[PDB]
Amino acid sequence: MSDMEDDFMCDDEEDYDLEYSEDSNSEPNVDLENQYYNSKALKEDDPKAALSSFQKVLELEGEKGEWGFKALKQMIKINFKLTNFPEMMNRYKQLLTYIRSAVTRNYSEKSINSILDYISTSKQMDLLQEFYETTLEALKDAKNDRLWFKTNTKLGKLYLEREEYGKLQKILRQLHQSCQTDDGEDDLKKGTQLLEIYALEIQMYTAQKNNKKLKALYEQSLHIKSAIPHPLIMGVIRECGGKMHLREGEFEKAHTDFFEAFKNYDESGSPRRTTCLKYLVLANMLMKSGINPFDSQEAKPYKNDPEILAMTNLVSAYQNNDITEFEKILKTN
Amino acid sequence: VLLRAVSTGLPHMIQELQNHIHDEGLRATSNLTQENMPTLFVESVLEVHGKFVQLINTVLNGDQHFMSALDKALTSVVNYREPKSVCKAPELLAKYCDNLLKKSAKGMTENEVEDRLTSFITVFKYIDDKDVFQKFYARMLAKRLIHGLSMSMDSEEAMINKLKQACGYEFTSKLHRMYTDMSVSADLNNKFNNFIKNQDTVIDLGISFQIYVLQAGAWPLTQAPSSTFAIPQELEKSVQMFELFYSQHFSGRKLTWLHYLCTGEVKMNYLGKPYVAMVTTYQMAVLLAFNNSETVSYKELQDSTQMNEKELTKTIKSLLDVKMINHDSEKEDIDAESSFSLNMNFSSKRTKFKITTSMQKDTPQEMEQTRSAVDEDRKMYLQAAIVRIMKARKVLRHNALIQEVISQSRARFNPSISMIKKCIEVLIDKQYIERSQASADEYSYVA
Amino acid sequence: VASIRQHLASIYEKEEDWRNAAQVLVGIPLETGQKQYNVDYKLETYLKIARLYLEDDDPVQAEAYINRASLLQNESTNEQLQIHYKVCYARVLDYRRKFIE
Amino acid sequence: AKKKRFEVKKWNAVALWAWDIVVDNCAICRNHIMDLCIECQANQASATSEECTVAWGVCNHAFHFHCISRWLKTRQVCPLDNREWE
Ligand SMILES: [Zn+2]
Ligand SMILES: [Zn+2]
Ligand SMILES: [Zn+2]
Repeated sequence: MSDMEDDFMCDDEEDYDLEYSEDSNSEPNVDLENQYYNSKALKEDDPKAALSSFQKVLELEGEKGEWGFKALKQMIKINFKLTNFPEMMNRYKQLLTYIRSAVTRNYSEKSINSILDYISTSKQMDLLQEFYETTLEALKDAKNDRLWFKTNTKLGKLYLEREEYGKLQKILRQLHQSCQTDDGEDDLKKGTQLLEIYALEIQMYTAQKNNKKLKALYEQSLHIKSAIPHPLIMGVIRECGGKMHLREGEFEKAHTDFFEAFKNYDESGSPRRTTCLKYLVLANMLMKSGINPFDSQEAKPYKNDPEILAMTNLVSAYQNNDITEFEKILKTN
Repeated sequence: VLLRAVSTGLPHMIQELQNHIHDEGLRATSNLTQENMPTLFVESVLEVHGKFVQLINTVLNGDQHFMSALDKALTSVVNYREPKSVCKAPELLAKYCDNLLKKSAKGMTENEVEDRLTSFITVFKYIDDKDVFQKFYARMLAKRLIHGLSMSMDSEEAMINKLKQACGYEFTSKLHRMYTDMSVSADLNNKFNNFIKNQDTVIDLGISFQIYVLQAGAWPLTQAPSSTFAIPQELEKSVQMFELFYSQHFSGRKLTWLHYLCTGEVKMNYLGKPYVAMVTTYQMAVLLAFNNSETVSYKELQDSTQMNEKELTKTIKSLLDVKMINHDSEKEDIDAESSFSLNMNFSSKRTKFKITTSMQKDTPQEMEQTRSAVDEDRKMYLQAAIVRIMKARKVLRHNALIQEVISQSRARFNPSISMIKKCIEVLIDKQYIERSQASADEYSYVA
Repeated sequence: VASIRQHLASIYEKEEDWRNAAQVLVGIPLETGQKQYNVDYKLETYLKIARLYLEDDDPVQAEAYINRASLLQNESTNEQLQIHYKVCYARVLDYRRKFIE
Repeated sequence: AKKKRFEVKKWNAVALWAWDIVVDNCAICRNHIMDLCIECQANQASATSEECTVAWGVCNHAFHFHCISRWLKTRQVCPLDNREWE
């Protein structure tokens, strides 16, 4: 329906920032009021019937003072909630033209990211894919070390959800070509980035549950040594090593895997953390070394989580060897 | 051709290739940028390094005698100069890197800068300064990360990798966490909102809400006591309420307190057009004063605030010198009234200059003040360095150590050779086999 | 907080409500906001938490408190506050039943 | 009139570092709390950056095994974390 106060506030604030950066180019001009054009376009409490002010915004934008950018961004926001997605795509593309041309990159980068967020709220995956497509369509530039890649990565995650592999696999090949294979051998990160591809592949094959293929992916991820970025995802892959040892049954290695993985999960958060701990305790019992179940620093307080506390009970009853109690926990839970 | 044909000449080149390359290294790298523009000094290092390597590029054709001389020469350039402070090049490099890494100073196209940085690393291979460069750069980066005025994230990471392949881990790692800290923290802010105060519906007053993890892992800073601030509700809801959800975020990743992230952005519709801007701390209190009354007297007010007046000397200098702030009366010991004036000022007095406002001093000055401390840290670093080196070998002969440390101490940090015997006999005496006396056979036994 | 917990614990000690005085004292004034306290004052507070749980015979919670105070008695240099530490740990041992130790 | 009257800013002074969770170095014999000790060399456990040789579970007072145990054997109250020694 009507636009949001929050959205209004956001635009006000970025115009605010436009101004500041603009102060530096006090010397400059062309950006003076286009911000007001946004302030009329989005703001003035009128997301609707506001359209001329977007046109007013269209005159010219600077780096600092670039409020007009968020105006078009607001039209992308408006086109789903208020009147429709054709202009959202159109003006979005107009924003897309903005890669180098008289526009701040970080500002546009993050703002576009928030645009993607708006689209994700809008057409959850389905239309959002097209916007990613157009974004990539902007992304043709050679200079973009990661830039296209990141956008492609987000789209790839969408592919992970939708299970559209045909596109995704090709993307993997493309990004692989981004690395040393074509003899590019260098980017912002090591080689290209060559870490995230491993994560996407693992996730894809996990979706497939092609464990042997996952094994192959693990073999590839031996090559993590080759590329060292440091993402959030780090605990998941380490989980896979333990998983491989789940496949294999070699709990000795899995213990270290889940151990470090759990640590990384602590670093990340708990989608998997408790589960990692579960497998870790399972590893301890299969490694048959109960001496430090929780005993790093953290697991001891972590175990207190009652859901997971049963694992402590298992290690206890196992370590203490009370079959009645141990089986009781098994049967009871 | 002659020196190759005649046998003995090349080592002479080992001699000659170091000296003038070193000598100009004094002027062209070191002397040429006293002005201390960071870009200039980096270019000066580039000037000596590139020029001389180009000298080598000729018929010399590699021939490692020449290159080794060059290695020693540049080592002499950065290290051997009159100033003991080796870090000057990295100091000017760190600033410059920030300059390249920020939108503020120099705007360029993306990753071309990576190329430039690549050439920088190439020259950089000779330089020993990771303490200042890594810590100080991380420090400046931390400040600029607070600022957010950056060219890009990934390119910064690229620069990090350029160092990372070649350098020590924690030097990189802490910065990694600092980077992730900001990233995950923004996510955390989203989370903190999202529990109750969802993206659409927020049940709160609303000042800008952004903070970092406030964890032990992320920061390079030292310890300095701050004053006691009241911290109002919006400040509370930004941070303290966050502490509630923070338990939800991290259960077991405890808190090291950092107020510094208190965020503020104002979108005010005082005049027809909502403006987003940033301003100072005092008038806000005045505004509060206005809501309640016209004035807040300093007697009760002082009774209420009780700031720890450690920093106050510097604060007073800044407040008196600025005179940009609309204040009641600035007196030396106690300002009798703090019920400050209206919005008297705009961005600048003049256009050529006489430009300067918001209040600058706290911001760049910290390191300026800190230099004594940082150099002390240099002393400590050297102390740590000897400690780090001396711990390495358990059973050895003393002569065996020779030519070992050179690998560890040359390129990464500044070498400290003289300390060996002293360090052994003083520090090492714990659980170790000691050769205090090489002739006789006897020493320390571990428990 | 420091005042309200000392006085509220003392007046529950007047009521001999040892458990709830121990319970409210769990929110220890530690370092939390403005005030940075003493090793000796806070260790007095922890041994108060200890004896107030152990009078209600809560040996596990106060055992955790006396172990983190065994960490924190290492900084206090008093005889008598460490003597109260011996008091609390002796009551824990009477609850631990570790008769060699 | 009222356009910029000094409301909420970001402001930074020096706070932290290194943190003030202590957390300490298993002090009976005091190889560093990241470092693998002698007592974890015949053991050789995957040890945490705050685990030199530390298990604060129910065992709860776990330092360098025979050194904390030597602080245990002459009198069985081993009081740093206050339990029996691992
Ligand atoms: Zn060791
Ligand atoms: Zn041992
Ligand atoms: Zn430990």
